[PDB]
Amino acid sequence: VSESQLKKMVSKYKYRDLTVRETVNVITLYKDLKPVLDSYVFNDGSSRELMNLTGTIPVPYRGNTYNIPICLWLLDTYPYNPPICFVKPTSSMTIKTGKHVDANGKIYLPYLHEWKHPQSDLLGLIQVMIVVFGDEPPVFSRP
Repeated sequence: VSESQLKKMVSKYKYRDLTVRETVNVITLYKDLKPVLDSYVFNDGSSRELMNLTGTIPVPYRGNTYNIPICLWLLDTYPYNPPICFVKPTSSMTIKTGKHVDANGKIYLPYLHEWKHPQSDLLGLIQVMIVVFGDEPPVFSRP
């Protein structure tokens, strides 16, 4: 959470200061997102220790605010490749599938599709997600 501890976590990232700068900003703006270092399993079959920003973001829907649980995986080429993003329901939630969310909870957005540094960043991504999810919540928890 301190810049210095963040900089150690991302010690094998290609663009470290760029990764850390945006990370510090996301976690200051979104106090319920936290940087964790965890193994990400690719389709190629192999694993990688990568930094994940994980926790919840606040989403207004029909006049109330919901804490929607997400995961934002940063590739070691961050910021030049978009993060890989998931909704993360708890055992007492369901994923609600749609245009922007598949049954594994993976997120699909023009913002991700059009990602280009430096015009695209995590702050702008999160805001897009808030607009999309406030219009169509990707997790359900009640009838």
